[PDB]
Amino acid sequence: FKTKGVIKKRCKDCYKVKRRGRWFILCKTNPKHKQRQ
Amino acid sequence: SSFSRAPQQWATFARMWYLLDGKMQPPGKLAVIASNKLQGLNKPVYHQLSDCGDHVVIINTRHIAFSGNKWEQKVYSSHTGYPGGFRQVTAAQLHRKDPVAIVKLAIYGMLPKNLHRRTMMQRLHLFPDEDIPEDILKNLVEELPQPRRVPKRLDEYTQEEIEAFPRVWTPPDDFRM
Amino acid sequence: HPWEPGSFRVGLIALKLGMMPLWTKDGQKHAVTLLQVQDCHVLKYTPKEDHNGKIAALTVGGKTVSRFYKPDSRLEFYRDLGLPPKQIHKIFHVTDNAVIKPGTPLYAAHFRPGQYVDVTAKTIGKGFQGVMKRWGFKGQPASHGQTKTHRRPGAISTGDIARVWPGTKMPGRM
RNA sequence: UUACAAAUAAGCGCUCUCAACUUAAUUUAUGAAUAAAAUCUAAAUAAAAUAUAUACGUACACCCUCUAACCUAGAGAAGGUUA
RNA sequence: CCUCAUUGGAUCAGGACAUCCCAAUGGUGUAGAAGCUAUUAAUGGUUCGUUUGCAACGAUUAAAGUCCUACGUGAUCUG
Ligand SMILES: [Mg+2]
Ligand SMILES: [Mg+2]
Ligand SMILES: [Mg+2]
Ligand SMILES: [Mg+2]
Ligand SMILES: [Mg+2]
Ligand SMILES: [Mg+2]
Ligand SMILES: [Mg+2]
Ligand SMILES: [Zn+2]
Repeated sequence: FKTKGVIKKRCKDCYKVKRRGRWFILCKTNPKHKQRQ
Repeated sequence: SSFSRAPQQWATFARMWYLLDGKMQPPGKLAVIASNKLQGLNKPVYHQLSDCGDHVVIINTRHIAFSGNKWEQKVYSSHTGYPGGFRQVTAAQLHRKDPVAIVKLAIYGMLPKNLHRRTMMQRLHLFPDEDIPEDILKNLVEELPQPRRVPKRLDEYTQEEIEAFPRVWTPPDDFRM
Repeated sequence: HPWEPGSFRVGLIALKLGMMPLWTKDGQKHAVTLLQVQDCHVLKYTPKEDHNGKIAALTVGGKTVSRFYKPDSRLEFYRDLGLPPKQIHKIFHVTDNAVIKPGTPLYAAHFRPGQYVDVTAKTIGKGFQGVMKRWGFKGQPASHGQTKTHRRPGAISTGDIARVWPGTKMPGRM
């Protein structure tokens, strides 16, 4: 989880969610792909 | 008319006992009503020097309602006066600790910022639930309309009313529902 | 009533005799204090409602004293209860099952070896004291040019707030 | 132990120190929008999870005679004691 | 053609969090152990000396944080 200003998907498996007031890209295959706004 | 000087003066400047019900009412619309009665601003004989305020009794203060997310966003801040003595507590947390606090603070801010405000607060009586002392009941003279119209829940809607409202659309039979 | 979990029973008022050494079967030495239960009676009972707490209250009293330099009020309180006046009253929080009738004496056997206890009493008075002995402030050097400042408080506070915070530690009665 | 070549005071001596209702990052379970045998939910929900804190405790609680004396109480006053 | 002039310490510290240690976590080119990076959190703590006039070292520590308060603080003291 890196807190970045812009959230961008990095692979096909990456998906987006809106949890606890923020946007997350969560990837099960590659956990490196996780970003928080 | 035709009253003696003494009873006439007593009748005019007598103080009245009122009842508010806070069930599902926003605290700040209750304060507007309560603050007006407390100052005596509802009387044509009102004067700032006349001590013409009235008693206001509010019940069900535990069941007040906040619009929006004010329960979590509105914060009450206090200081004991000692280093490290600053506390900020949200509306929800303050409500849990003290059921009557939020309404009392809302009314307090509305009153004039002068010495008489503290006397007015003595006239205010807040009970978290409908329970009232026996003596307080006898004093009450008049009830007051609630400021906010309380929307009905689905269960409250009558069977006839549901029929009266039209079915805008019909589900297809090929649906699990 | 029988004991149920969460119960709190009465306590005693005792006089402090002194200290003495004590040993365990392991050879360790433990300094111990001697407390004497002396004319301890239950004096007054309140119910949960009047005390305003969740729990009820029992007032106990020990160390009977003379009757000759006491206010009429205190003497009447004891005459109703049929006891000689006591030196001190204290309040104990007791659950309903553990209530004891007023006028009931209490004895050291109320406690048994192996239980842990809490004692509260007024500390020895030290009179008006300085800041070194009251709060353990370091103070200032003896020599090397220190002029009339050895045991004094240093700077009270900062220059900005232009006042002294409430609760600042200062010389006072200790 | 060091003093007063006093009945005391000190530390270099001795004893005692605890509960968390209430959250954030984060992690789960159930499940719609969204045909999933999806989805932790600024959807309705169920849980776990720092530091904080006072909801919850302990302490205090008495309306109090005073010539005077005495006091491990004290600058004074206050306070304690008086077959 | 040349140039150049408030701040240490002692005492007592209040506060910020842009966290030095303590605590809860995500990721890893994380086997374990050591580490690296980021989120969260201001909780209590954050040593003693030597040469020094600014640094330069010694021995420790879970750590020896970074800053604001008119060198924070001279009707408290001191170079
Ligand atoms: Mg010294
Ligand atoms: Mg001197
Ligand atoms: Mg000021
Ligand atoms: Mg500080
Ligand atoms: Mg932070
Ligand atoms: Mg000054
Ligand atoms: Mg002076
Ligand atoms: Zn990915």
